[PDB]
Amino acid sequence: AQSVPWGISRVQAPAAHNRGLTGSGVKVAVLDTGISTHPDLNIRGGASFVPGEPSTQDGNGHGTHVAGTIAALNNSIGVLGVAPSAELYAVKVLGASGSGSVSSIAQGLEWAGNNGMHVANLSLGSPSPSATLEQAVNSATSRGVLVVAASGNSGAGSISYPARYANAMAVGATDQNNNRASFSQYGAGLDIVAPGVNVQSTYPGSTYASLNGTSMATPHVAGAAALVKQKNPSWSNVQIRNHLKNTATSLGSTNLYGSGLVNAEAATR
Ligand SMILES: [Ca+2]
Ligand SMILES: [Ca+2]
Repeated sequence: AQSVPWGISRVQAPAAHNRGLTGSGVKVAVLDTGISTHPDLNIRGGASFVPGEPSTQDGNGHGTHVAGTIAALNNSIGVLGVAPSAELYAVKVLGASGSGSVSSIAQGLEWAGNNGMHVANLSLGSPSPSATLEQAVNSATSRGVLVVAASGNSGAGSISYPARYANAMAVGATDQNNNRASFSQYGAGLDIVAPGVNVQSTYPGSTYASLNGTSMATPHVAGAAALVKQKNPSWSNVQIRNHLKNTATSLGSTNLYGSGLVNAEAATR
């Protein structure tokens, strides 16, 4: 039987699914540790920019988990993604150890802007600014890709890079009570928040795992952008970003929660 992770229900993805919006035709690049084939995922392609890791198979589990939150298939097993029909591209920019260089991440961005991706999910970040990454974020943006990035897990009142760059949409993590997770970075530049605690998703070995992190929050917004894009095919990245924010459920202070909790039902009405 298929289970609906709590976060999926929380962002109200099933209401959009019920209206016929599943992310069909939207190409979503997952810039991460790769994505492993799995019974509950459909991977359309990708490339690897990690030296020594030429395949787009995930040696860590992180990218596979993230990819399941965005598009785990709607069928009778496993879990269910926010946009179960989005077309997932594995753009491996992080090694199996979970970290990667600015160069790898910048090359994955350029790939996503070059190969017509609509949304790029960056469930990664560092405290360190990088002009090279800013330039790649900007370039992908100018090519129509909506870059969505994790705010970071330091707990601090400022946001990690690249989420701190203007053109990256910054996503914080909430818990089951709709409270900012204690690890969730916040502050200037935070756009919105989404479920980031006890998030069950796909894991290599045709299994499922529950993880915590702004890394898990990010993909619920990347999947919600694919629903909006399906609904409004002519909107650009900026229009989508702004609509997800204008329709989020406000939770209080924008400094702590950005615009609030992403809401896929509100955003696709
Ligand atoms: Ca499933
Ligand atoms: Ca930003």
